[PDB]
Amino acid sequence: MEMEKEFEQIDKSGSWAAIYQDIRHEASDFPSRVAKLPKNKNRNRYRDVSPFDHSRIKLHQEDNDYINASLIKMEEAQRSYILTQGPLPNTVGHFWEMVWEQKSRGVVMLNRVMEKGSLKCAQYWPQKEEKEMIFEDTNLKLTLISEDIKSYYTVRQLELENLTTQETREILHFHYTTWPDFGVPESPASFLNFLFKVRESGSLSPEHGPVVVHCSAGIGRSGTFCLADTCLLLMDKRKDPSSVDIKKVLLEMRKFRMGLIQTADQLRFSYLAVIEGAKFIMGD
Ligand SMILES: CO[C@H]1CN(CCO)S(=O)(=O)c2ccccc21
Repeated sequence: MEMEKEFEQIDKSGSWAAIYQDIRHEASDFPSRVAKLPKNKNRNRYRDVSPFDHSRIKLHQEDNDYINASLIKMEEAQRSYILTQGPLPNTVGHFWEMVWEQKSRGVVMLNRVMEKGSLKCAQYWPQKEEKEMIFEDTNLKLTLISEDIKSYYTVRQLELENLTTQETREILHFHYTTWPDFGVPESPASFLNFLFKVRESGSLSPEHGPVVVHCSAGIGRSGTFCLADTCLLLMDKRKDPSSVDIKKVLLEMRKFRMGLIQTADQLRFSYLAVIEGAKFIMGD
């Protein structure tokens, strides 16, 4: 069923809450035993958001390999994503260790450091060229190279150095700065513009490690970004664009991380973004 007609049918019937609860009921439940070990309590931002054991990213160290991060792998679309929480004061070094070890080119940030008057993640990148950051626990150095501030997002060029080997890499930081403190954006135009800028950079392409995507918990806004990207790529690759079922794609993604799409409003916004984005994919 063409999703645009499914959309108008749910909107006229006002059944978004009902569709959303159906997804919550059918979603996968896998063990998260490593996340719940007492040694890992200060590595989790939220007690109720954990990576499944089967899909968690492992740090390359014998001490403690744990980070709150999941690998979402899609075969047909040919895309992989790492979804993670906003880093904590004691996990900023683990965060950059993961980017290094997984060979990521891009970091996608969908939150502000402060929202609703509370801290939603650590200040984990340098704000001035001449004031670099050193992460002594993981032996990494991070330098701000350049910053491009636009109305709806900022793009930063960062240099990450492995102090152990003196290898360096360029990391691109894509920061969506205008998601509202409450609800979802009224139009998906600025979110789709941002998605297309990440795509254009090479950050989502198979010659690199998976993109790292985060918000505060790494399930809500983060879920919306990967769901929209994958659905638009499937509409491109297939003979029948209309064959794409956004609810079935979301359930596939929830096999790899719990809780993706946190509200019925986030589900409606994801539909809007895919419907409006398809009017480019199909030749405009
Ligand atoms: C029917 O489900 C298919 C197609 N997908 C939905 C698009 O209609 S999927 O790409 O999310 C996917 C992912 C893993 C396994 C199977 C599937």
